[PDB]
Amino acid sequence: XXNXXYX
Ligand SMILES: *[C@@H]1O[C@H](CO)[C@@H](O)[C@H](O)[C@H]1O[C@H]1C[C@](C)(N)[C@H](O)[C@H](C)O1
Ligand SMILES: [Cl-]
Repeated sequence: XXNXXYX
């Protein structure tokens, strides 16, 4: 991924 979250 690379982005983060949290969803
Ligand atoms: C998400 O990124 C932050 C900042 O770099 C780290 O401090 C954190 O430890 C990291 O969270 C981990 C734990 C989690 C949420 N279970 C996932 O595995 C993520 C990808 O990594
Ligand atoms: Cl991500």
